[PDB]
Amino acid sequence: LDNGLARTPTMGWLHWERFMCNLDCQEEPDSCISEKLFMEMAELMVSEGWKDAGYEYLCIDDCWMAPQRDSEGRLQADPQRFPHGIRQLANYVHSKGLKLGIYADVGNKTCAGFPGSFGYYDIDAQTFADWGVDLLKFDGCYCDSLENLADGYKHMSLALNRTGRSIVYSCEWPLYMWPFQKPNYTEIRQYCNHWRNFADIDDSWKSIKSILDWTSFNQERIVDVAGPGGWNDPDMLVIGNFGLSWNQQVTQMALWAIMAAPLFMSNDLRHISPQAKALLQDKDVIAINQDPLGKQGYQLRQGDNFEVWERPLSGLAWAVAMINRQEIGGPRSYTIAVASLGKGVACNPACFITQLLPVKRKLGFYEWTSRLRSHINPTGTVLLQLENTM
Amino acid sequence: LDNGLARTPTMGWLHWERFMCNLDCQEEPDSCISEKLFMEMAELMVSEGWKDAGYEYLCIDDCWMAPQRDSEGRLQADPQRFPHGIRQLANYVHSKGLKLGIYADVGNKTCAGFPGSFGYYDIDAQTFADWGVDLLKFDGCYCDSLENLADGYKHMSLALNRTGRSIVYSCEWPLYMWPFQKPNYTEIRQYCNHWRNFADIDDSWKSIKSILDWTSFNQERIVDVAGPGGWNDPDMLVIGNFGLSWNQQVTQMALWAIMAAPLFMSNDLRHISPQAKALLQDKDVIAINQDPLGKQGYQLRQGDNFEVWERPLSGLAWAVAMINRQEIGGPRSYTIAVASLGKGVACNPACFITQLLPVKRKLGFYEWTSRLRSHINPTGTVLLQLENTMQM
Ligand SMILES: *[C@@H]1O[C@H](CO)[C@@H](O[C@@H]2O[C@H](CO)[C@@H](O[C@@H]3O[C@H](CO)[C@@H](O)[C@H](O[C@H]4O[C@H](CO)[C@@H](O)[C@H](O)[C@@H]4O)[C@@H]3O)[C@H](O)[C@H]2NC(C)=O)[C@H](O)[C@H]1NC(C)=O
Ligand SMILES: *[C@@H]1O[C@H](CO)[C@@H](O[C@@H]2O[C@H](CO)[C@@H](O[C@@H]3O[C@H](CO)[C@@H](O)[C@H](O[C@H]4O[C@H](CO)[C@@H](O)[C@H](O)[C@@H]4O)[C@@H]3O)[C@H](O)[C@H]2NC(C)=O)[C@H](O)[C@H]1NC(C)=O
Ligand SMILES: *[C@@H]1O[C@H](CO)[C@@H](O[C@@H]2O[C@H](CO)[C@@H](O)[C@H](O)[C@H]2NC(C)=O)[C@H](O)[C@H]1NC(C)=O
Ligand SMILES: *[C@@H]1O[C@H](CO)[C@@H](O)[C@H](O)[C@H]1NC(C)=O
Ligand SMILES: *[C@@H]1O[C@H](CO)[C@@H](O)[C@H](O)[C@H]1NC(C)=O
Ligand SMILES: OC[C@H]1N[C@H](CO)[C@@H](O)[C@H]1O
Ligand SMILES: OC[C@H]1N[C@H](CO)[C@@H](O)[C@H]1O
Repeated sequence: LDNGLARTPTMGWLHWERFMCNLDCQEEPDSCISEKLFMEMAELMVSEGWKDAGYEYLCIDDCWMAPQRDSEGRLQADPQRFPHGIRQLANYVHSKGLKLGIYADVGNKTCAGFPGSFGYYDIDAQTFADWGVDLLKFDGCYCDSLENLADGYKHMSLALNRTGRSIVYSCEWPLYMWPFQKPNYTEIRQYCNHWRNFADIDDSWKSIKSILDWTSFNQERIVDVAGPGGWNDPDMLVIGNFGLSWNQQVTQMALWAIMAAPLFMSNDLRHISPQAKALLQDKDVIAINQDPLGKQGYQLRQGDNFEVWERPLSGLAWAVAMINRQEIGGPRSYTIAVASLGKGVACNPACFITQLLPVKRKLGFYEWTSRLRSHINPTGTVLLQLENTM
Repeated sequence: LDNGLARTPTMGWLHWERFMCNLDCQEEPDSCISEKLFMEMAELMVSEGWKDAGYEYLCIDDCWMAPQRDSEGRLQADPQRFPHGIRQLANYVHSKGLKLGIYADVGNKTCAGFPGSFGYYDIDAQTFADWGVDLLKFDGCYCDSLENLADGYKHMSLALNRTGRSIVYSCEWPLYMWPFQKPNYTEIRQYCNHWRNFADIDDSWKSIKSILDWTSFNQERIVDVAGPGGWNDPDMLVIGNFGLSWNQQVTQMALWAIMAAPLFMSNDLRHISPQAKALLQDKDVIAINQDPLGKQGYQLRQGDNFEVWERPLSGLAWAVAMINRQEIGGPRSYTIAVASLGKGVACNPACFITQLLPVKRKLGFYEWTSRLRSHINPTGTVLLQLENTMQM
């Protein structure tokens, strides 16, 4: 989408994975989907260094709406859970130097059963712009035809443009097309700043593996369309929650950097460990994810329960990730000729290699003839940056 | 097995899950199966508080043997990896106040392909006894006949008895029966101090879920057989390795306590986080696992991606574990009538409830009519101890 936005992958916080559709504000006031929850996350994004690291978009997912539209046919936030309304929340978020994302659905209802946007695309876009919304996640539930799906996503894209406000447009179009016909990613990229490809993430290593394996399987089709203005979205970061070991969290951070994925945390910023916070705020890894060149990495090799991924970066540098997919035993040794990396150019005549994950360590100079040897933890990843000696 | 051993579940360290059959001592010296690895592990078991916590048996798994037996037809240790031999390793282990377990197979070869014990049961039992072996793990590979499996396990049991040395006998008999017929656990308990029931564990939450779900599903068959001298073995503890989140590690520790499982760590004691060490050395949870009553717990309840397990303890106390199996979202609320726990006995007329996992905190007095309210993390477990009391 050529709207001047998402020139690097969007970074921020989205409530869905950790908070879901919790409407019980009476019994769970601190975890229900409410204006107070978002104010708390905004305050912590400022005070705990998240904004400084690049996490800029504070996004509402499903279950913010009132059960029905108002007398004017416009969407409204829930009167009890969002008493001051979305425009007022957007004012607060902006006063912290942050941006607000909101959620809507192309069909007749949202996935949770709240008002859909079919029939109201222009009214809904103008409402969002009037509210000061900075990003829209547009879901695909309750949509009876592929044609309505396509028409709705394109129509909403254009209506957002017509409002005159800069609004990141996050689509789920491919995900809902895929079971029925193969998406045309050139078209989707014309209309979307990033697009969900695969099933929802959850708090599990199984989910991470299946997202990586799907991206791996379809990379011929999706890698080259990604670039400034339009990204593949493998769904939220779940670092900081409950289901991933430290090494599985490292694998997610490293591979979301390799994949030039949007970095949407879905966690509880009020209760997050120092390790998880340091990983999500890792400056070198975010710099890889945010590389201005914007070329999505890809899987180079797969075999012996090992995976090698690499990503070309700005100025003749490369990122390389090595995954140990064996879920038994100990740190397993992997060696690869450095001449096989970076299309044979990364380390010709030589390169300086810095390991970034799981710990930062300079490895030294590698000649074009060298072999790189590493020990990779089960379900973990070693992330390296290669700088050509020039 | 009525040999006076394993009156509580055996506690120790077993190399298989973390170290497997790594024979490459040139390229992988720190992880190959060698006498130095076990000597170092023994020293760390002493110095790092593992022995004090109850972990007593330092156990070798597969891939310690030489490719064939010696001229006297006796098993021999690998010359390169175990140059000083099993007796000196046992002397070292004993000199640290620990006990040494070793491995063998009922069939013609071990699962890794080293000499089997069929034909040498008495010779091998005497070899182990002469070496100072204190525990035997007896695998079931390369024995495709049920009669040979059964007779071999019974035979090795009697041969160990004949040596006159106290040797914990750890069997895999039930696991290897399953392809053909359902085990007779009364007979297995007759011959074994503990017995592997289900497929090998690995470093994953999937593996733990599958062990728990199989145990739950089959609990009618196996729970009542367990008791002093003979235990169900759901396989090794993998806390301290790479595949489990903190909450999944808590779930394994808690539920191995509920199940009266042998506690065999399989990790690298040289590289283990303070958290994992504190969990594996948790004195209250180990005390539950080692409860002298020795009655295995069971799944009480299941539903809405929740599980409730409980275990009866000595002196009218109970352990209660609540598992959240929903792998999305945040901590989920669970409430239960305190009268539904512990067969209605735990909190009659009252009980004092102490949370032990994920953190230790006293919850207070709950009368028989009370409700217990808890919040459980995704894939995590809340472990509670209920002490029967007449006090308020
Ligand atoms: C509605 O849709 C229209 C058409 O798709 C869209 O207009 C496009 O806007 C983008 C960005 O605002 C334009 O891209 C810019 O083109 C100008 C040409 O003068 C360049 O100078 C810009 O360069 C930027 O980036 C440079 C490095 O690449 C930097 O030097 C600097 O940061 C510049 O800002 C940039 O390439 C694009 O040309 C137009 N296209 C058309 C047909 O007008 C509009 O933004 C959409 N409106 C909304 C509200 O979404
Ligand atoms: C070879 O096999 C035989 C049996 O096949 C085995 O001897 C048996 O097991 C134990 C040996 O320790 C004996 O059990 C003891 O019996 C006396 C009877 O008065 C009891 O006082 C003992 O009780 C104490 O220890 C128990 C722990 O086991 C506690 O439950 C109790 O509270 C006491 O502390 C104990 O029950 C059993 O009688 C024999 N049975 C026979 C001989 O028929 C022998 O040990 C095996 N040898 C080797 C080397 O394994
Ligand atoms: C996928 O969609 C794109 C855009 O909708 C198609 O590309 C356009 O094709 C028309 C001719 O049909 C050209 O006039 C345009 O210049 C093309 N646009 C771009 C950006 O290349 C493309 O043909 C579609 N692919 C398939 C296989 O249907
Ligand atoms: C919404 O419902 C109406 C009537 O039931 C139907 O005509 C329309 O196609 C639906 N829209 C979508 C996107 O499914
Ligand atoms: C199981 O084995 C024991 C010991 O031989 C025997 O007493 C019992 O009858 C057996 N059970 C069945 C069902 O055969
Ligand atoms: O109802 C909201 C949910 N619907 C999407 C389906 O992919 C999820 O990401 C989340 O937004
Ligand atoms: O070869 C060694 C393996 N044999 C058993 C099969 O279940 C495993 O526990 C491990 O001991």
